[PDB]
Amino acid sequence: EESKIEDVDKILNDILSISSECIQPDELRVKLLLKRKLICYDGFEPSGRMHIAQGLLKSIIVNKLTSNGCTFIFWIADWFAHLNNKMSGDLKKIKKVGSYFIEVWKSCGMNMENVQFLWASEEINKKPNEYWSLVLDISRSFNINRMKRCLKIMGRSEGEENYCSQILYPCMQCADIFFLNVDICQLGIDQRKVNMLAREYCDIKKIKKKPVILSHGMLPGLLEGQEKSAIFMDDSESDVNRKIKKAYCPPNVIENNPIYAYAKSIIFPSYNEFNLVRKEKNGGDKTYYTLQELEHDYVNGFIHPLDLKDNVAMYINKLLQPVRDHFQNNIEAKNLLNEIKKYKVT
Amino acid sequence: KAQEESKIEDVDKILNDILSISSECIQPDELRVKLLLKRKLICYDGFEPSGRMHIAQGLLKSIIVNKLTSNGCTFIFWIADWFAHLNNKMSGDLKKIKKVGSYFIEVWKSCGMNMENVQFLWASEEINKKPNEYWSLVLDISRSFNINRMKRCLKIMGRSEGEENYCSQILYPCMQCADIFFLNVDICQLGIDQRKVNMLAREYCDIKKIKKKPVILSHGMLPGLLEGQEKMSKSDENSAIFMDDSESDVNRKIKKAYCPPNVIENNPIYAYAKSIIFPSYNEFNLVRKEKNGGDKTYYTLQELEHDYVNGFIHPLDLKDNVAMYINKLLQPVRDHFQNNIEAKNLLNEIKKYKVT
Ligand SMILES: Nc1ncnc2c1c(OC(F)F)nn2[C@@H]1O[C@H](COS(=O)(=O)NC(=O)[C@@H](N)Cc2ccc(O)cc2)[C@@H](O)[C@H]1O
Ligand SMILES: Nc1ncnc2c1c(OC(F)F)nn2[C@@H]1O[C@H](COS(=O)(=O)NC(=O)[C@@H](N)Cc2ccc(O)cc2)[C@@H](O)[C@H]1O
Ligand SMILES: [Cl-]
Ligand SMILES: [Cl-]
Ligand SMILES: [Mg+2]
Ligand SMILES: [Mg+2]
Repeated sequence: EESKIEDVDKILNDILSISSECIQPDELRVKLLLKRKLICYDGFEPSGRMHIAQGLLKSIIVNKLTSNGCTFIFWIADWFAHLNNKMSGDLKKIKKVGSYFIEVWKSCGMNMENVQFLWASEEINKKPNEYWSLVLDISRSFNINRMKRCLKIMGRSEGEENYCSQILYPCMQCADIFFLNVDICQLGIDQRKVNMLAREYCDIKKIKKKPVILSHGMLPGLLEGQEKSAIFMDDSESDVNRKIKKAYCPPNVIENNPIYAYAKSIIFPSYNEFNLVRKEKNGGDKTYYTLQELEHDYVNGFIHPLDLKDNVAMYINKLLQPVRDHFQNNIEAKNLLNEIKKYKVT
Repeated sequence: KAQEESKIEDVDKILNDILSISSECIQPDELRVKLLLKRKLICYDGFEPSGRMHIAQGLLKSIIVNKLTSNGCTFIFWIADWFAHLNNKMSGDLKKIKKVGSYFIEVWKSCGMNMENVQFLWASEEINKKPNEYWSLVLDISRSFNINRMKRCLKIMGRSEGEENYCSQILYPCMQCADIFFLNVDICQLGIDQRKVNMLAREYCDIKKIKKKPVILSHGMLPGLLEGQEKMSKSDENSAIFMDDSESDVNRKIKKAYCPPNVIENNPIYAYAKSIIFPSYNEFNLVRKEKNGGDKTYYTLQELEHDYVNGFIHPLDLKDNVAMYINKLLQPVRDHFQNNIEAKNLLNEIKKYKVT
């Protein structure tokens, strides 16, 4: 039993280090000690070009989970994007974007057996009685104001026009968790309200198989007053360099620093190091083997923001290269990327 | 002319008697245009299976359906089983709800309706046959209206703002609104308490620039037996005559019913004579002992209204005749549930449920 318990403890510690919040790691240990494959999932509204957090950052946690034997589902939330007034509600364009998402994921670390690309409308229509019965029962269990606390999962707020779709959307997202038999909800922190709703629903219905909530931190925006104007998976080297140099990067400050966050959350996990290239008069080249020294050097002003930007832009361009090469060589992926670049984001 | 004059003449007489069994028709101009089609018009009413059926949903409904089906319409009975589940009927138990729905169909099949142009559709069954079409409608309707506009439809569920409002009370009117388009309904023929969601569907047509808008042909609410009961309902105790009540129960309920002398306002006994008995028989034959003035036949409603308001018809005489005619109209239903052994046990089974 020793070797069986040793690895699970170090698995949990590596998971909790790359995850911002885990609702009860004690339950996660119970599921990690199961003689089966766990079901993890994340969901995505095909609303346009893919954010760097949904591709490069996503591959880091996904490969950590799948390499231990877990299955990770990519929930292509096409009906949710239509419900959330994305892509002018055109479901035809949404499915085009969804196909572009699969091509990006397959070229940035998710061309794997333990990854599944599931379309929301396709899977719901296969078992509609089961899915919609879930949605109905969930709506019967919570009041309006409790459901309006989940408005953040759509990028909305209670200060604007609150449409009935904003009540229906979280009922369906809560239903997906049971419909997909999810063990671990691996979504961003901005999704935790509806994730806490599914656990609350289990207590109401006396369901003992409660999903574990494993939230990953939100990558801040490139500009100043931003916490969630961004790097896209299709940006060329010229675009990444232009966006990084104009980005917000306050000296000695780590919070809401999108440049440091890219180095801490994407670059460092992907390389197990951070090679900072500088001129000698600015401190010279230095190889960082721990985030503790990187944080210390930036807070104390050892790393100037200009030097951090140039290295972050260089690393991001290295990580985006297999994506660029897939879209420049796979002609069917190129035409798919060229077509979705013609859409108005709503 | 020849055929043009005769054709336009029968359309206006079909329009005139349809509006007679109607409390409010949202745009009669639209209804006359609908009748100008050689195809059958699709009308529908929906029912939550939530226990015993009372006469407003059985006797009163058969009169309206017979008038529509004999005038070139097809009528759909929409068994709203999932809606009853969504509204916490029969303790939400979907198995009990489906048995009540089967009991409803047994009553309607023995109410004396022309079954050739009548269909019974289960919501859950039809939705699951075309779930992509149906739920796409629900989703698009939810995108079109805000929560405050949707909460104006709470009365279609018998709900109020003063109580805790669950999300089911937002999804319910979105689904009922979608039913109208899912069934390709030309005429929403429901009670007037349903008009808010019927107005929502017409507003949805204007949002989506849909030119085929449904006609709202609402019927009045049959009042309850006691004074002040504006609507007969099983949620209001002692207010209803049920389709399974015996002659003794009907007589006993009507004798204690509210029937103020010389006034028809808020008079439920007079309402049963007007909305149920008179349209069924096309006359009201008031039977009386010679001690009390002998029999008298009323061929129009005003003749009946005039004799009652001025005191020529005593309340007891009106109550005795209303009880007798209702007992006669319920007789084919009683015959079915006493001769059809399978229907009798079905009635016995649903009466063992607890109403919620
Ligand atoms: N800057 C950032 N940093 C770190 N993580 C980030 C972002 C970011 O930026 C953004 F604003 F564009 N998204 N995410 C994360 O990526 C994923 C998809 O995002 S989404 O398209 O918006 N879908 C939704 O929100 C969900 N309602 C869709 C959904 C629907 C049904 C389900 O059963 C499950 C999910 C979710 O996990 C998000 O948390
Ligand atoms: N006393 C009375 N006099 C005259 N008409 C009366 C009543 C009465 O009494 C009551 F309180 F018990 N109901 N009705 C009328 O009968 C019908 C069913 O009634 S219900 O079971 O409550 N279904 C609902 O309310 C609807 N949400 C169900 C529904 C769901 C989806 C649809 O696509 C369409 C409909 C509707 O037409 C009602 O208006
Ligand atoms: Cl199913
Ligand atoms: Cl379909
Ligand atoms: Mg795969
Ligand atoms: Mg038939």
